[PDB]
Amino acid sequence: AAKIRRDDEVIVLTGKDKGKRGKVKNVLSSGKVIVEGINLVKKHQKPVPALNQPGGIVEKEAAIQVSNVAIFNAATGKADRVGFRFEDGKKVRFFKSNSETI
Amino acid sequence: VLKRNRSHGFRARMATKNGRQVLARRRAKGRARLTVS
RNA sequence: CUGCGAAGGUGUGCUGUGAGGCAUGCUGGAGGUAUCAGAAGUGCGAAUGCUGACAUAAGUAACGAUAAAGCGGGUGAAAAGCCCGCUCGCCGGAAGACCAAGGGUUCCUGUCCAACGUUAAUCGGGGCAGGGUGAGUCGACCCCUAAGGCGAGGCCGAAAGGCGUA
RNA sequence: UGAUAUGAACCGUUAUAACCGGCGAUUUCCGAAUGGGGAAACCCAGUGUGUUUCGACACACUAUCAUUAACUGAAUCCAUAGGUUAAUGAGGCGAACCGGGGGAACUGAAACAUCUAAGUACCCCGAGGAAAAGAAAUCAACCGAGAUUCCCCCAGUAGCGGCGAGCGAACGGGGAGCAGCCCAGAGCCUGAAUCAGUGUGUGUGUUAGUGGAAGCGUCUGGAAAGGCGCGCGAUACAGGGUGACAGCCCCGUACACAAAAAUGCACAUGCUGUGAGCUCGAUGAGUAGGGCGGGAGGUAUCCUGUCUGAAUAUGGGGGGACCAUCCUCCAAGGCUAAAUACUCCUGACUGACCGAUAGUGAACCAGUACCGUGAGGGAAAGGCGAAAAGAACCCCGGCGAGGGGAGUGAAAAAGAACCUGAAACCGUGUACGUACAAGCAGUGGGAGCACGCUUAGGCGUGUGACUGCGUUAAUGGGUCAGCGACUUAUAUUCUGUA
Repeated sequence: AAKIRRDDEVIVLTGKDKGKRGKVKNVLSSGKVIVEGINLVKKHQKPVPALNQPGGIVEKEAAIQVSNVAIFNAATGKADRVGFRFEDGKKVRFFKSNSETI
Repeated sequence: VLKRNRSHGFRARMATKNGRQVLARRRAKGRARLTVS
């Protein structure tokens, strides 16, 4: 019963990048999600003599709180809450404000 | 080692009731080393 | 009241006889406070009060053969004693070596190493990690026997036990 | 695919992932350890059956004590004891409270030791899930009351003690509780009710949960939950996490709902078993009294070693004894719900108790490090950031540590001894005073000089030559910070107020 899932179109509600849309890549058990292209962090990658020698500065994605993002409605062009309803015995997600199935 | 075990070992403690009480008190306190061995 | 910057801390200024409070700058960056009341683990200079906090004393063990030392080279922050090359002096029917008994990871490879209030060690057996003990005819254990020891009866002794056969 | 702890190799996507709950299989060595022994995590077992390999392989049973059954059976004919086999049960560990069997000191007194402390601390055995007790040989001297325990009055009373300190009642009244039976042994009449055990079905509840409405935007700011203007909802503003203090970004609460299996609390039904009315006996068939010894002491009441023998609703016993007046009361087998007691473990709720020298010993890999033969007592140590991408490259140095740049972040007076960083102590830089200095390192008056103000006004701050007034090396200590030193409860008395 998680509102945010593996493949979801979400929009940032708060933070330095509020309002930019994106797709969630994965969700952490600590109530955090990773969405590509918004929370860029410049990590100084220490060089290693192993098979991989990227070194330099890497542009990674930093996880953000689940509550900081909402599913994009994609029809009203604004963030909307999502709830659960039982249909033919299968639990599904649905928007609000003219709620329609995903 | 021999005298230590025969004086404060597990078998020595359990032989008499008072030693049995000593083991009971150690267990209640939850000591890692119940006895010497 | 409150990010044009809280409380605490460090300065200055004002007020009251005294305990203090209000208004700020700097530091700090997350909640704080007055009036009318109530509830007490509430304020510190000593009880040989308690735990760290200016201090007069620095982590590495073998000084007990009258056979003999010195020179060179390599390593090292250190060289009369270790390793390599050139000599001399003892032992050499053993001061060699291989077995029994006794002893039971000490013998084989890389390492805690720029050192407190001025600690200046000639030994690569130390504490903490990795390997080797390989078997028909090496040996013991397995089979039979004496002494010693033990052991259902009988023999010695009123029983038992001891002696003693299998 | 536990955490410390990144990555890689795998599994899952229109119903066998993981996680949680319930029902099973499996559960070695050591520890009550059951075959024995010893120095607890060490070695060694026996018998029977199957084993493709006739040098094997695997598993069960077997201790002691008590009960029951079977076989054998003395000494001393039979009986009985002992021994063998099978089944069942008992044994150990961990709070508090209660019961049974035993039993101290200190603290108290002007020394008649007893009385108090004390039927206490501690120690031993067993049972229950509350235990003990629990339906009168009892109170009331003839109004009445009717089981036990605990709490609140009578009551710091009446009594008791070298009448000294101390210890410490009944009856009556007002509440919760307010449901009692069987055996001393029977004649007659029965699928006659209820209660128990073993099953099914219905309703409810416990052990994983689902559904679940509701604030957009702007200013300061790197980032917004708060401010200003404007709404909805309120059965829901209960709490916590959520970049700065969040009802309405989320996870949740109230309301409405769920059960494959197991378990618990009420009924009905089927099977088995225990069981009502109408009457007739008895009132524990070796159970007293008396005699002897000890404790609660010449002694009322209670319990018993040995040796005799009559009763008990007909009749036998008590505090103001009198035809052992009258009324009440029935004395040596168990069981007995609940009220009253207790919190080592779970979930929810509560908080003017506590916030890292506090609180439990431990907010934490602390029942630790360390000390000891053993028992026992028992440390220090909390906080970087929203995200640890944690440090590319370059310089000095030893291919370290430490320090100086760049880059990332709002901030590097956040850079692995890392939030805010005090008192005291140890350095650098500037100004002033003292350079054969010592008399409590203060106070009053006052000169010169430096650094800030005032167009001249003997008033900043800091330094204080000289002069006047001026000692515990008879107590502890090198300095400073933090914690702690007249509290809480039960009576009486006094003051003030409502």
